[PDB]
Amino acid sequence: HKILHRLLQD
Amino acid sequence: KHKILHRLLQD
Amino acid sequence: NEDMPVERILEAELAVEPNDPVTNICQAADKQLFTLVEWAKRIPHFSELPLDDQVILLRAGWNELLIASFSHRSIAVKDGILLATGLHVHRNSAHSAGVGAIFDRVLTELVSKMRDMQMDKTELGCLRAIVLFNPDSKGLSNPAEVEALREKVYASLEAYCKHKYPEQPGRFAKLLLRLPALRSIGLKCLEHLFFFKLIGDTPIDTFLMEMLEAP
Amino acid sequence: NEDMPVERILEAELAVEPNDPVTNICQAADKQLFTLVEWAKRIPHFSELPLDDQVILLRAGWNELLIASFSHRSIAVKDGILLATGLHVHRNSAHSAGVGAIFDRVLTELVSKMRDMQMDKTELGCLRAIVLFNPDSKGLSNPAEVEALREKVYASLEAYCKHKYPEQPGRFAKLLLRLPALRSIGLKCLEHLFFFKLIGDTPIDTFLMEMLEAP
Ligand SMILES: C=C1C(=O)O[C@H]2C[C@@H](C)[C@@H]3C=CC(=O)[C@@]3(C)[C@@H](OC(C)=O)[C@H]12
Ligand SMILES: C=C1C(=O)O[C@H]2C[C@@H](C)[C@@H]3C=CC(=O)[C@@]3(C)[C@@H](OC(C)=O)[C@H]12
Repeated sequence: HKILHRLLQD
Repeated sequence: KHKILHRLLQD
Repeated sequence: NEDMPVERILEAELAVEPNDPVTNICQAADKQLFTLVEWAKRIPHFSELPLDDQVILLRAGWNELLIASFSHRSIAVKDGILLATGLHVHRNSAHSAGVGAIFDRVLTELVSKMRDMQMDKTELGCLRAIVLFNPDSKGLSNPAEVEALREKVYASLEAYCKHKYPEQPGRFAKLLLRLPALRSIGLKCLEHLFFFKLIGDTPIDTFLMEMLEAP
Repeated sequence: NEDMPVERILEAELAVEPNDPVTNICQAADKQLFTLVEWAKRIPHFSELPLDDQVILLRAGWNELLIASFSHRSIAVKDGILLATGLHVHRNSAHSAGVGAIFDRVLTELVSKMRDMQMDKTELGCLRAIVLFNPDSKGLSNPAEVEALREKVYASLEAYCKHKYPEQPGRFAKLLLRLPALRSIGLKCLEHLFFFKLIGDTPIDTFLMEMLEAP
C-alpha cells in the first residue's frame, strides 16, 4: 500500500 | 403495498 | 422513569422471547418477523404513531433489530448461533455454505463484544429501541417526534447505566458504539438475501419476501 | 483529559483545516487523503502504534473520516457542500449528475444535524478520533490497544460536553448517534466510487486509487 506507507514512515 | 404487515399492525 | 420506563421496554423483551443451513436461517426469519411486530407494539409510544409512520420504522429496521436479538441470544453458545427455530448454526456449518464471512462478523463484532460486557436484556431492549426510533428514516411524516422519542429512550438508558453500573463510567458510550457495526452488518445481511431471491434457490417464505419487496 | 486531551484534539484540527462534479469531489477527495495522514499524525498516540496498524485503521476509515470533515465544513452553505478545493457544490449540481440520492443524504442526515446542534471543531475531532480508533478492523494486531484509545477519547469528549455545554445533557449521546449514519453513508458512498472505477470514465488519482484496492 505503497503511498500510505510512505507517508507514515516519515 | 405490503399487506400482511399492515394486517399485523391492526392485530 | 417518567415518560420512558426502562422496565416496560424490558417487559416487551421478556414478553417476546422464544441440511442447508441457509435455508434454515430463513425459515427462522419469516417466523421471527411475525413476533417482531408485536414486540414493537409493546414499546412505549410506538403505537401512538400513524400506521404509515410505524410501517416505515419497522421496514426500516427489520435487519438491525432481529440481528441484535439473535446476537444476544448467542452469548451462551461457543462458536455459533442459536435460531428462534431452535436449531444451532455452527461456524463450520455456515462457512460450508458460503456465508462465513458475514458469520464471523456477527460473532466477532457483536456476540463477543456483547458477551464481554455481559449486556443485560434491558440494555438490549433499550438499544433495539433507538434503532426503531430512527428519525432518519425515509418517508417519516413527523421526524420531530421520533427524534425526541429517541432522546427519551437514551436519556433513560444512560441513567440506568449509571445506576446498575456506576463502577464503569464508560458503559453508556460502549453500548451506543456497537450500533454502527450493527448498521454495517444489517446492510450486508440484506444484500445476501436479495441474492438468494435473485437466484430463487433458497425458498423464502411470504413475510420475508415481503420485506425484500420494494417501496 | 491528560492522557488524551481535547486541547490537542483541537490542534490536530486547526492545523489541517483547508468539471463534471463527480470529478471535482474525487479530486478534492484525493487531495484530502494526504492531509488526512497529517491529521492522524497529530491525534495522539496514533503514531506510537505499530505502523502495520496505522495502515489498517486508515484504509478502513478514510471514507467516514473524510465525509465527516467536509460535512462539518458545509454548515455555512445552505444547500450544498464546502469541498477543500475551494468550490462550492449545490444539490442540484449533484442531482443533475445522477448522485442526487446520496448527496441529499449527507445534507439531511449529517450537515443539517450538525447545524442544528451547532457542533464544534473539538466535538468533531473527537468524533473523528473515535472513528479512527476502530477495534473492529480486521487484521489489527492488538485490537484491544485500539479498543483502549477510542475509550480515552470518548471520555475526554464527555468531560468537554458536560463542561462546555452544561445546559446540554444529551449532547454527548447526540454527538455519537450520528456515527451509525456516518457508517451508512460511507458504505453506499463507497459503492459508487467502485462504480466510477468500473465503468471507467471518472478520473481517479493515485492515492484515492490505492484505497479502492482489494486489501
Ligand atoms: C443476519 C441474517 C438475518 O437477519 O437474516 C439472515 C439473512 C441470510 C440471507 C443471511 C445471508 C447470509 C447469512 O449468513 C444469513 C444467512 C444471516 O446471517 C447470519 C447471521 O447468518 C442473515
Ligand atoms: C464524500 C465523498 C468522498 O469523500 O468521496 C466522494 C466519493 C464518491 C463515490 C461519492 C459518491 C458520490 C459522490 O458524489 C461522492 C463523490 C462524494 O459524495 C457526495 C455525495 O458528496 C464522495
